[PDB]
Amino acid sequence: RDAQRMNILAGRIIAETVRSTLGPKGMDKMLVDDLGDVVVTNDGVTILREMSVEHPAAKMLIEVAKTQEKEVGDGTTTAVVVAGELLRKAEELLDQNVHPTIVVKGYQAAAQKAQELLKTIACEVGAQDKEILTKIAMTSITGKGAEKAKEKLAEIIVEAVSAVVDDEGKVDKDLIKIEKKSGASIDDTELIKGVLVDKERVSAQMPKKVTDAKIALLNCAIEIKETETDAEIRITDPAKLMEFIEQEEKMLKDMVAEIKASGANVLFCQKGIDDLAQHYLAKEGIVAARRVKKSDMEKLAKATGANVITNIKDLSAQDLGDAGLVEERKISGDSMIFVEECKHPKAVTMLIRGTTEHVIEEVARAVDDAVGVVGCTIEDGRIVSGGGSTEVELSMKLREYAEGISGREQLAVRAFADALEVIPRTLAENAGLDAIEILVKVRAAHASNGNKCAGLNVFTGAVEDMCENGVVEPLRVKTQAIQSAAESTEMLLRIDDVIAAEKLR
Repeated sequence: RDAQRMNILAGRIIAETVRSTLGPKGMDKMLVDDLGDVVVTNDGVTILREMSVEHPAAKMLIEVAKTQEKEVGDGTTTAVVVAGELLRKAEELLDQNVHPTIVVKGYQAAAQKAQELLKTIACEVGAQDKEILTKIAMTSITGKGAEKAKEKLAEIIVEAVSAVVDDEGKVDKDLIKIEKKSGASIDDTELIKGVLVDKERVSAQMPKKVTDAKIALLNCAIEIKETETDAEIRITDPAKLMEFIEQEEKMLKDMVAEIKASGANVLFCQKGIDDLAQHYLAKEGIVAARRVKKSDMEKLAKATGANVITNIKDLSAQDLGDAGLVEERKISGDSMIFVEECKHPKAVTMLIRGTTEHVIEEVARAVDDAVGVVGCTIEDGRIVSGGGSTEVELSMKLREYAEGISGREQLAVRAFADALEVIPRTLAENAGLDAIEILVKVRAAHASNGNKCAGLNVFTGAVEDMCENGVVEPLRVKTQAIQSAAESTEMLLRIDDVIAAEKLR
């Protein structure tokens, strides 16, 4: 057989698994492999990476899906769930002797037509009105499941992205670091100007507070030095045992002398430190940490101005860093080092605590997406009321435009319009209310001169004003998802040649 239907049907099976996960209180499945590791997550990207595929034509949809994950993060499920509807409606078109080429031309024309529509519906907002940045945050956090400490978590994120606003009006997501650590509860979240180092000093005799501390970036294991060649040192006489081991320690004082004379105050070693070396740095009063992974040496260098140094026998003052305060307090038992710079805080760090390891993990995945969804708005300054209301408005005006196009092309244009009403349908069944009935009332609000912010509320269950409640999203999550759906639908309608090759490289 031609096996042409097996391609369009292969993608629908993958959409049903994710269609049920779309929504605030949407359930999830668990397709664990033959290993035994059980795990559940309310995210469409976590299942695709683990879900297996049997046919080779079920991979292009996963590759394109990962593109939006590294740009906005949220909104990938809305593109794969809607694409499956175009394939289902396409089956009805093939019955009427319609070639796929005529269907592809309708999506490309309808997709581009929806671009200019979203630009006119989007309103303008300010670049500093904090009141506008508060509603956009909770709109995405409440959907993930965090009805405990949301009124305060949104204020810790909006204040962090607003402080890292460069002169060109841009925001970066790498400068914001996250650290997970179980503690008292989630309310312990607090904003910090500097960066934290989850380590404890090896001596409580260090200065409690120091102003204008010069960072000394170290990149050498503070241990006994040995020749690279195969040649050990045999000790025998009771007198020769205090030379080969003592002379090596004298080099540390000579090394610290050059570092101390340059105005140094602290130090951070990438590797561990010898047990005997911890006694001299304590009795003499020298601040220094042990084991600093590469992930930390980078942020601590560019932030404080320090540069990477390979040779320690020439650490001049120009190579040292710069900071404002270096305090190390104890909380919840363990302690942490602080490295702030009030002169020019070019980076920030937000610590998160929790009671169980599962809580700190879920909340850690939302802080990285919340800073991205709001970053695009600060740079663009345009938002559109979401809540399943943007697609409802397109299903009313696009129908009138179909009358202009004549011939056998208007069939494909209308097929794309009636396929967008599936998003609010899933939200209806998730709340336990009928869909075909409520869809008759939602259209009454958008009759003609009615408001353009009417949407369904899963909480109350009645049509209300989505603008006053706090349901709003940017304009890039919609145009990108709709554009990605049309760009991926052609991969199933244009393909046809499927020869069983061998060793194609």
